[PDB]
Amino acid sequence: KESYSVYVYKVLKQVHPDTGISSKAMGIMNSFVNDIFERIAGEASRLAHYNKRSTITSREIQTAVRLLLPGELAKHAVSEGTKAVTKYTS
Amino acid sequence: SYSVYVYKVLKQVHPDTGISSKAMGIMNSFVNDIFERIAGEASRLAHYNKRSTITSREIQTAVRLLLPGELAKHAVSEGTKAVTKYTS
Amino acid sequence: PGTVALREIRRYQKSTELLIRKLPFQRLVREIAQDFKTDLRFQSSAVMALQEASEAYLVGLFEDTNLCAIHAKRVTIMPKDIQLARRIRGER
Amino acid sequence: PHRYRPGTVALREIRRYQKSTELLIRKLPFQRLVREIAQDFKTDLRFQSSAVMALQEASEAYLVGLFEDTNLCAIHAKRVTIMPKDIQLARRIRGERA
Amino acid sequence: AKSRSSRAGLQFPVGRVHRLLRKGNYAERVGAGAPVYMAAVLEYLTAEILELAGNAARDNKKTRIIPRHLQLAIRNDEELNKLLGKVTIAQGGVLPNIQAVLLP
Amino acid sequence: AKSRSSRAGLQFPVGRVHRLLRKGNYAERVGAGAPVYMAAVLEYLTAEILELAGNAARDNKKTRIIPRHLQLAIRNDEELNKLLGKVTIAQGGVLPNIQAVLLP
Amino acid sequence: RDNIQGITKPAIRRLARRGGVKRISGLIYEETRGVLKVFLENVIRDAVTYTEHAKRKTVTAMDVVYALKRQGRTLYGFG
Amino acid sequence: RDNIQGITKPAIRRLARRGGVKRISGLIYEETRGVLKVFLENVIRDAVTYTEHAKRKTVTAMDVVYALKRQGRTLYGFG
Amino acid sequence: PPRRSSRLT
Amino acid sequence: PPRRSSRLT
DNA sequence: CCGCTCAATTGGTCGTAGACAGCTCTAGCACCGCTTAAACGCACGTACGCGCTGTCCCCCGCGTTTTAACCGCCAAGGGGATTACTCCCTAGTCTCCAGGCACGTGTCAGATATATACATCCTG
DNA sequence: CAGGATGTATATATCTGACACGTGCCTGGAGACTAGGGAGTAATCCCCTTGGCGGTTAAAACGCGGGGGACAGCGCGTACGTGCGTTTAAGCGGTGCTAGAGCTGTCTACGACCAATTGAGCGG
Repeated sequence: KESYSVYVYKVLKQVHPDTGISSKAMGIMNSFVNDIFERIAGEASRLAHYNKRSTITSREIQTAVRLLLPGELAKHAVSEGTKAVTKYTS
Repeated sequence: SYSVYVYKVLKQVHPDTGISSKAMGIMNSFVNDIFERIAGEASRLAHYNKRSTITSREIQTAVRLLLPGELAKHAVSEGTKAVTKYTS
Repeated sequence: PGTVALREIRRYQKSTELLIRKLPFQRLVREIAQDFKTDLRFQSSAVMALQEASEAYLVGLFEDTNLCAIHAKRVTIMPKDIQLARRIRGER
Repeated sequence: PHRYRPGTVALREIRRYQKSTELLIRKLPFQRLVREIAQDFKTDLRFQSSAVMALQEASEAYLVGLFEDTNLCAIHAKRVTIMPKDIQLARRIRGERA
Repeated sequence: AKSRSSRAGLQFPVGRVHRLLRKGNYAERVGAGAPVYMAAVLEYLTAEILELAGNAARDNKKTRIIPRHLQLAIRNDEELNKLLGKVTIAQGGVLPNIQAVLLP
Repeated sequence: AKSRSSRAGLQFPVGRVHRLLRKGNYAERVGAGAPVYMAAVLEYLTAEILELAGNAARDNKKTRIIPRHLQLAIRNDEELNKLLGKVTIAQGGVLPNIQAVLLP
Repeated sequence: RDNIQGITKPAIRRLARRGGVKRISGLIYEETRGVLKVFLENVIRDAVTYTEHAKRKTVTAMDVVYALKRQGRTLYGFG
Repeated sequence: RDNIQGITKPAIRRLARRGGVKRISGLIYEETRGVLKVFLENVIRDAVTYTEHAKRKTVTAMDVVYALKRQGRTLYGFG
Repeated sequence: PPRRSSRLT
Repeated sequence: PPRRSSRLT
């Protein structure tokens, strides 16, 4: 059905123009994206329920990212998320 | 809080034993933790099967997934004994 | 040398109290939290929960440190034992 | 004739199998074992070939990590041979069987 | 008229469990026997840990249950120890255990 | 006309992530910045793992990425190893590592 | 019947080699067989539970993936 | 300011005695101080993250319990 | 007739 | 210019 | 143990989630035969585990001295809960219509091969 | 060390299927509104957190003195690694069958949602 193969390939072609990817490595990257999506979404859901909020917003996603990703990974992901949100809302 | 019902159950199992105020917070934590464990696995099972209803079947399967060995065998036997009495 | 230690083990294994003094632990917790947000207030229950968690974690780690000690044919626990226990746990 | 010292082929094997990504257990005996174990939980069970492959891919990584911990437990005892007690100490510390 | 919790034979609130399942964002719908089943499972587990804790309190000549007794009961039973294996009980202590090589 | 991924500068979908967030039953409502933030974070992590895996492949002198290259990229990075520390990668092998006491 | 002896001593030694093991005691193979049996029993029990909950008769790879994720052993590459 | 020294050597000795330890090496105290410092930093970082998400300045026992729940150490008693 | 288990009795 | 990362370099 | 109000139960509709039958084909099981790679059995030797013994130093036990933890009390105010407007943000619904998914297609990255030269580890 | 043999990298040529692309198309995302509550904000109250002080005494710190234990070295014997010759199923490639997973199409009952009516569990 659905997968992230197209978007993983776009990011690959933009980060490594001449490197391809096998069908097994794509299955692994789809599993990776699904895993991390479910982790961030579950942590955001718990944050919303902890604070008696009935909506998941950008701040809950940011706090979930801070709780989950380690060290500088969290800092750079938070910076990228903020940049995307202020580019979208502009 | 489940303090009243935990105390009701304790009077059924030990009629002459009391409980502390710190040992009741522990039982409240235990109930609120196990409820979240079963209801988060019944939730997972419904989504895996593309179902929107959490039935007694998902609760039974989640109990069998989370409870170890002979705990599950008796928890299931009590769950199907209560659903039977409740619908009859 | 060793009897007052067996008696100490028996004394502290049947006891449930907190073995770290509460004021130095509270100051340690506040000093650590000072690096994340300045002007941070703490509930008394927050520090009490932190101390219960920390003491349980340290007793559990020492229980594995002792096993790593007995594995190497020793009765003294050494920092290498803590490191082995923490590696096998996955913390290192 | 030409004999290697009894620690050389071992290191060469370590280098060989730490460089490959294959499956080190024969697939047919492992499939038979998986079928036999499941026979105690449900009769007339069937398996997707990919299900047995996932089971093998998980079991082999589990065993490799266990042996990685076992080697550390053996080195801690100033040994190079891994013994059953090293497996038991590893499993006790990581909670598998305390 | 039978409060729906005594209609099943339980001392745990079927209505409160139904409310918590409907408000916990678990699924879009919740069945009828799901709260009854969950309350029956919670009540039995509670009664079992409470059965062992009262026994432990009796062994220590006490007529009350303190966190120490709950910890002793949980960790002295294999299945409740397996279930509550990553659980820290406040003011619970440890199971008394000193290894053979340490004992003289 | 424009897509909400192109509106945010992303290559990962924000419409699909929005639909997954709404259907996944995480909250009663979902904001209009949660999908954009989540898609940006997912794209960043994908770009990191792929940028390291394409380097692992190039050191091996391959113009493709296989699961082995992803394992070499993950376990050799301190933060991606902590993030993916309970994850098994199929056909990924292990990091070549021999303890120093074993060597002659 | 007795299919755990199909996990031969050379296979266990290969897994040990991938784990960096240099010398292997003679009693390691039976301990490894027991450990693998316990691990497989635990994973397959949950896989079959997921199978029966869906009223299916074939165990899917997704059943195994779910049975592993609930033991903190999430596996990539199988869906 | 050097409040890690408040976790005194006798206190570490009592914590080891509860763990069943008979003899303690003279370098165990500083290693234990480092281990405790790392554990506390990892827990109070998540507790503070939970606190500033509620727009609060007081760290709550529920924040500590949640920060412990997400590291696999569930705490019973404080709510 | 105090409540008891059959898993324990 | 590719999509180089600033976390690594 | 007493007061009372928030939460529980009951009655009734309706819409849709889920049960059930029919079907279709995919994929999982079962079998056969040949090849040969791998497992297995055995012999030899050596290197490692394990036990013993001795040194000396580091850790424990004990008796002073000091230090600050703990306890009780007094006081201030910072910020956590709570409540009452207001509006802005999100769900819901009905058009479009482009992006991504499901099949053809070939051509190159990868796997696989011998003749060759270079580099290993183990001795006499 | 010389060097002789084992392990192994290098140069150079054929498959070869799989991945990267082309193509039709269909459905899920986007756009443009409406409705209405969820969250924000301002005001307020009072709890509970922080800060200081004074006294006691329990615990920590310190020094000293033995001795138990960790570690080092040595010797032995046995068990595991290496290699070789033999046996045995793993694997690969068909060949065949059918059990059951996936998918409509239909219908029904079950749960959500709203309206009385209470009546028990929380605070004191």
